[PDB]
This record gives sequence, structure tokens and C-alpha cells, in this order.
Amino acid sequence: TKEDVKSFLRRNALLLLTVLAVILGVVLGFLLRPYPLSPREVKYFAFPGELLMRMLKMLILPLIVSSLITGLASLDAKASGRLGMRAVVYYMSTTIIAVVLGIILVLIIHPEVLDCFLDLARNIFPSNLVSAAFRSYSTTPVGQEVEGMNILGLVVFSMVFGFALGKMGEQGQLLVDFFNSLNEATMKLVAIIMWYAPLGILFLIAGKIVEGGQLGMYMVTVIVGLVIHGLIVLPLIYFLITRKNPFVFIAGILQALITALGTSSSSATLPITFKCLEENNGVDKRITRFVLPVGATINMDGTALYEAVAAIFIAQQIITISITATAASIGAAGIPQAGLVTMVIVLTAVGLPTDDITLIIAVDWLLDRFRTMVNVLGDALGAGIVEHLSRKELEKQDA
Ligand SMILES: COc1ccc([C@@H]2C(C#N)=C(N)OC3=C2C(=O)C[C@@H](c2cccc4ccccc24)C3)cc1
Ligand SMILES: N[C@@H](CC(=O)O)C(=O)O
Ligand code: NA
Repeated sequence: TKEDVKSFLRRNALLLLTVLAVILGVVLGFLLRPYPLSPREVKYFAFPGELLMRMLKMLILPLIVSSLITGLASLDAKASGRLGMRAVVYYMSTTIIAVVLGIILVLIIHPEVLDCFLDLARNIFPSNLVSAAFRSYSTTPVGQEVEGMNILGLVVFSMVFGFALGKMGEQGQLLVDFFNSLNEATMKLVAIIMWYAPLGILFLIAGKIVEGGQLGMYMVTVIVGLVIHGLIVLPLIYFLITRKNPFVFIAGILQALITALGTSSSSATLPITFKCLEENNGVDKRITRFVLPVGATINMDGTALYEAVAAIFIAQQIITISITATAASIGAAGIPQAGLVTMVIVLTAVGLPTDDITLIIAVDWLLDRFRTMVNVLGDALGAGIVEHLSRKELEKQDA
């Protein structure tokens, strides 16, 4: 019994270091909290956590583009459509199951919007690809193009480009071979970036915990709702569909959930979720390159629940809330504080004052660290479900 735990410590070396990083980060952050805090000085303190974020952001661009180009090229017309339909149906249901779970819990325990739709439409079709790799569109930072990255515009273009090569046969093969080499090469860089994660995660959360009262019971509604949907609803869905153990599946992606908690960005933790599914859970690359990049921005289960709870909490009808909370879920990017920005849209539709968001902002960060964990988990189990379901398509692609 105790001799068997030594084989666990030798193997899970990096997984236990990121756990210890959280345990130490919560300690050090609370230890350095009574000291005279400063914006400039907190920025200096949280710098080892800042370098990890830069390393992971560096890899999101060559991952998104290479994954979707090879991923769609490697599949037939009806195959990618069937693969897509299995993913979309899953994405639509899980975000609807989350908002229904969110609305019921907030009802039981009660504690420029056109421009937004236009900007998103403008972002699905970028005017410049070199630009899209570091800028997004936000109508009104110079002009209407905000510094970021159009993750959605790249996902949409790379998809049609991957389809085009998968339609031009052997002429397309060269570029597919080129984009395949690049996908693996960056997946070798995420191996290097993985040994820095325990040091980074420690400082990312220690710095964040160095920063009327009714919000405590609002924070409870969200956190409880995330556990019911995350550790009870989603594992049940996987066990019902795949007929496989979900809590041993969650053990593989556990290294990525901790980094989602540390960074609070599902797009920035994508290179690690890719490594955790392809390696630890042994999910097919032909489907992880398909499910995960789209899952980063479109499937946001934890955000959808947070959009429903926070909208009804500031009321201190439901049909419009459930429709726009699922709408805000899809819209919002896998970036920190994204839910808070899309909350402006979910409050305008119902008729509540948008200035009421100011009450939430203070707590928001701590809920976002868990919101991302459920947003990531929904894609990991999503890929696990789609891989298992698309069994016949994958068997046809082999010889
Ligand atoms: C809100 O935006 C999205 C965009 C895509 C998707 C689906 C997805 C996932 N996950 C991925 N990786 O690829 C495809 C999907 C389709 O359903 C459509 C699918 C598809 C089928 C057949 C031909 C295509 C040609 C070009 C692009 C997609 C094509 C590809 C879902 C939501
Ligand atoms: N932080 C979340 C997005 C949000 O703010 O809801 C994510 O990246 O999954
Ligand atoms: Na989203």
C-alpha cells in the first residue's frame, strides 16, 4: 500500500510539481499580501508567471493553423462534416445543460450590442492574414483594430484552407506534409515549456491573490455550479456515451487543468491540453487537431453557467437569458476576463443596467480560474467522446 506510492511519486514528478506550485503559490501569495503592495512591484513579483504566459502565447499561433490545416486535409468531405456534426451537437448540448444548471441554482439560492455581433462577423472573415495573427477587430490601440490575435478568424480560414488541400489531392500533399512537420515541431516545444509550468503557475496565482458582502453567496452559486457540471454532469455524459472511466480520463488532462487555473486562458493552455490528450489519454491526433482548436473559443461550458448566474444575481425573461448566455458563451474568447466583457451583451438583452457589472469585477478573477477549468474539461472530454464516436471514419483513413 505505502510501497506502491513510491512508484506514483517517481512517475507523476511533473504532475505533482504543478500541484505543489498551487499549494506553495496560495501560501506565498497570502504570506506576501500584508506587505505594502504596488502595481509596478506586483508586476515585478508575478514576472516568472508572466514569462510562462508569453511562452504559451508564442505556441498558440503555429498550433491553431497547423492543427486545423492537417486535421481537415486528412479527412473526407462527408467525414469532416460527420466529425463536425458530432462536435457541434456536443458543444450545443453541454452549453445548454450548463445554463439550465446555472439558472436553476441561482433561482433556488438567490444572492453598441449590434456592434458586437458585427465585429464578430468581421472577425470570422479577416481582411489581412498577417494582421489576424496579432490583431482582432473592435469598432470605436490605433483605429478599429485592437492588439490581440484573431483566434476565430485563423480557425475559420485554416479550416477552409485545410479542406481545399484535402480537395486538390497530391498537389496539396506537399503543404499538408509541411504543416504536419510544423505541428509536431511546436508540440516538441510544448515539452520544453512544460518543465517551466510548475515555477510559472506558482507566481501566476501568488501574484493574483495579492490584490457589498452579498458577493460571497454569489461566488458560492458559481463555484458549486461548476463542480456539479464539471465533476458530475460532464463525466456522466462521457461514461454514458464512451462506456469508459471519466475520472481516469480527467487524470491525464489534470496537468492542463492546473495550468488553466493558473493562466485563466483556455486558448493559452491549448498546447498543454493537446499534449495531455495525445500523450496521457492517447486520443487520436486526427481528431484532437479537429476538436480542441474550435473547442477553445466556441465551447465554453463554465462561462455559459457564469453568464446565467451573474445576470440573474445582479437582478437583486429566463428564455432570453438562456438564449443570450449560450450566445455569450460562443462569442467570448478563451482569454482572461472575457466573460465580464460578454456580460454587457447578456444584460442588454434582458433589460438590466450594464453598469451593475462593477459589483462582480472584484470577485470575477477567482471564478475565471475555475470557469476556464470547466471550459477546458468540456473540450478534453469532448475530444474523448468524438474520437470514440468517429471510430468508423478513422478506421477508413488507415490504409
Ligand atoms: C462556429 O464555427 C465552427 C466551425 C467549425 C466547427 C466544426 C469543427 C469542430 N469542432 C471543426 N474542426 O471542423 C469543422 C466543423 C464543422 O462542423 C464543419 C466542417 C466542414 C465540413 C465539410 C466541409 C468544410 C469545409 C470548410 C470548412 C469546414 C467544413 C469542419 C464547429 C463550429
Ligand atoms: N477565462 C475563460 C474565458 C472567460 O473569461 O469566460 C477561458 O479562457 O476559458
Ligand atoms: Na467562448
